[PDB]
Amino acid sequence: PALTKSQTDRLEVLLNPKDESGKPFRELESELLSRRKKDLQQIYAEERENYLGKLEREITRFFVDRGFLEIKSPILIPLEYIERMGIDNLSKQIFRVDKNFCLRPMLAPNLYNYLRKLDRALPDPIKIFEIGPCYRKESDGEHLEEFTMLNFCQMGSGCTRENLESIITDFLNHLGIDFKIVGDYGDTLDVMHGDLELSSAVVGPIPLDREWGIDKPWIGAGFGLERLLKVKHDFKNIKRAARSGSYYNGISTNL
Amino acid sequence: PALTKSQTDRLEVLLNPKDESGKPFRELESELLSRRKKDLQQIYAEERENYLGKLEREITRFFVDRGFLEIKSPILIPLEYIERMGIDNLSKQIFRVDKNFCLRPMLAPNLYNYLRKLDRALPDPIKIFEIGPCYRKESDGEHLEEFTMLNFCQMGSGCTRENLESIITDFLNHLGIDFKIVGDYGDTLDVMHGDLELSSAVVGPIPLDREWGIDKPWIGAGFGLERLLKVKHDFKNIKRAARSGSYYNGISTNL
Ligand SMILES: CCCOC(=O)NCCCC[C@H](N)C(=O)OP(=O)(O)OC[C@H]1O[C@@H](n2cnc3c(N)ncnc32)[C@H](O)[C@@H]1O
Ligand SMILES: CCCOC(=O)NCCCC[C@H](N)C(=O)OP(=O)(O)OC[C@H]1O[C@@H](n2cnc3c(N)ncnc32)[C@H](O)[C@@H]1O
Repeated sequence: PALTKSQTDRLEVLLNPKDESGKPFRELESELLSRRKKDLQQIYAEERENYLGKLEREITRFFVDRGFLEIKSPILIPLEYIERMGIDNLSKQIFRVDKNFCLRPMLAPNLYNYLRKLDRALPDPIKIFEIGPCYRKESDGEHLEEFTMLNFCQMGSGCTRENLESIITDFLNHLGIDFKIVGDYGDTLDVMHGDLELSSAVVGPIPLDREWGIDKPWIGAGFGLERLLKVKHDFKNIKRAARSGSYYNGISTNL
Repeated sequence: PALTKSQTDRLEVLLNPKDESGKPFRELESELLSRRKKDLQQIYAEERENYLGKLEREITRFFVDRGFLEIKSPILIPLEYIERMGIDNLSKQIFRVDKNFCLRPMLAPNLYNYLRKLDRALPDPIKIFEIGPCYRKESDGEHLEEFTMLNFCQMGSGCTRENLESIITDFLNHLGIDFKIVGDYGDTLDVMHGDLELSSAVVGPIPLDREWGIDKPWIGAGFGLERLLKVKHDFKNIKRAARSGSYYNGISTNL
């Protein structure tokens, strides 16, 4: 009669945010399975684009159109970059590779490097952004160990908290994601969606800048793409938005 | 009078495939520096798109339009997948992470998984592709340790060597890359550009398939994006096309 907790989990896996007691487990499952196969069939026949890849392309067009240079830097970076970011023995939340490298847990390091180098060639202000894989050993989850970050930044003139909030606002209203900016330069703003942190943004300059050869004011923000997708598609668990073999655009692939 | 080998290397770094003795090093360098800054300035003012990111988007549109489903799977995969690919103690060319994972050296594993799972929901034939970071400890270089692979595959009907060659041909003529297919099912074709291997393609089925729960015929090919860019932009060294802090669209960032 009553579904076991295990059966309920199984059905939840097959449940979509938009689906709407009695009937036995096998029938409820057979029903959801047919719906999910049809969903996949519709995607394969029409769209064919992956949510994460498509979001990245949409975000890229948004920043490129607003004057930001598109950066693609290494994912495997020197461990020294992590120390240089002020993270000495969070240090174990780092995925290490070999003796001197690791999987970037964030984008700041390579972006700092580009800001410094580009300043010798580009007119002020320097505007850049990167979208790509970042890695952090996790606990909760909202928390993926493998995720995708969008980090944009501007250095030089126009680097005010007001301009930063304006970019964030246009960006999220563009994506159709509800949010609230919270704070109270050297400032740190938290872009929230309910209790979920969408982004921790900062208005420089900050003491860390010196360690990277940066001496100008700057503004920047980092957003996790899977979180945006989770909020956007009303996914209950963020793993439905992650690179995975278990879900395709939020649809279970275990059919 | 004569440039030292070190000065020549420096100038080569600043040299673009399209630039065309006497003058002293400092003057030759100052000349190249101004040109490179202008190049970067033109990119920042107009395009703003990264070569690698832009190629990925172009390849994606190409396969999506031809009926292939866009896949974004994990970059950090179980070490077991490598053994399962038939690579037992090349095994040390693998970047290991923690005790049970590694950085994917290729895309086949996750694509095999998707072919198996999608077959339970999608009509024949199943066509999918992925574009993303792959990692392999290297020696030569043509050889990056961090690169980007495009792997597409079709399973079920239509999986002939002829159809495979046709896709490869349309793809490369589309990108404007000269090539030659060489070979002699269970077939392996090498797509060459002069002496450079652009892709090692295969016509299944192959014995390995069974280990992945795949029992249908299939065709597939893997192309390294940095190599395509290298050939396309006539870069002398492939590192000019890689994710890097040292080059931006083939232009030195050490100005
Ligand atoms: C000049 C250049 C230097 O720029 C900076 O130094 N800082 C720019 C300000 C941007 C913040 C920085 N990129 C950052 O990493 O903030 P934080 O680490 O708290 O993470 C920001 C966002 O990444 C996402 N995120 C994090 N970990 C996860 C996870 N495990 N799963 C899913 N989503 C996640 C989430 O959106 C989180 O709010
Ligand atoms: C059903 C699914 C299973 O599909 C398959 O099992 N096989 C599909 C056939 C595709 C070949 C496979 N993806 C592969 O990896 O072939 P191979 O490892 O020789 O590499 C293919 C290409 O990757 C590129 N590549 C490699 N290593 C580098 C490097 N270090 N720097 C730069 N470029 C590089 C280069 O283009 C090379 O030819």
